Amino acid sequence: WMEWDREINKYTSLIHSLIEESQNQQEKNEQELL
Amino acid sequence: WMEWDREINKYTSLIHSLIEESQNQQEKNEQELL
Amino acid sequence: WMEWDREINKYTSLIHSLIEESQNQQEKNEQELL
Amino acid sequence: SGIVQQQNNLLRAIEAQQHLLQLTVWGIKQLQARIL
Amino acid sequence: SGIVQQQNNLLRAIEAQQHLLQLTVWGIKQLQARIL
Amino acid sequence: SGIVQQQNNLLRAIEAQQHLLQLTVWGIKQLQARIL
Repeated sequence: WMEWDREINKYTSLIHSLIEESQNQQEKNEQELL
Repeated sequence: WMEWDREINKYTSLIHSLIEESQNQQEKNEQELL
Repeated sequence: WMEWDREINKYTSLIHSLIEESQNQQEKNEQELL
Repeated sequence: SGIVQQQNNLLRAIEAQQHLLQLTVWGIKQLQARIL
Repeated sequence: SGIVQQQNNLLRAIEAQQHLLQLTVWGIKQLQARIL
Repeated sequence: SGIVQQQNNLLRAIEAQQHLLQLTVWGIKQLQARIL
């Protein structure tokens, strides 16, 4: 369970960052359509 | 747990809807390519 | 729970395959950008 | 074409992941019924 | 335009799935706390 | 270029989510064995 906890936190933080980066790229791609 | 139940329901419906919209867009994109 | 196990196994295998397919396609697409 | 194909792949992955999620929800509910 | 719209769709789906995941994690933690 | 990059982003998100899912599966299995 202690390792589980560690891993949960790690991947949760990674996903948050990936989502953030994807959001930024999405708005850049939408801008570029113009 | 009561709020948990509520949120599960809410997000499950949302995902179903997004999946549906995505499937529709996928077919439109495929037709446009043809 | 036996059916649960069966389903978990089924979808896990499927996702693995889809992920691999997607990785291959990603490589191909990057290559084509050149 | 490659891009569109990749979109299909990703959508399929998301769908499979949704099935898995639904399975985990079932399990959690079962455990909660016995545990609480 | 269609491809970009489809990226938005997929991203939104991943985000919704993330909410679901966080909810399953909460539930598992509640149950773990009681059993151990 | 932007589109392909976004695809990589999305795929990476899906992979990370899959890791999290496998973790929830592990947790449910542990709880289930402890009670049943």
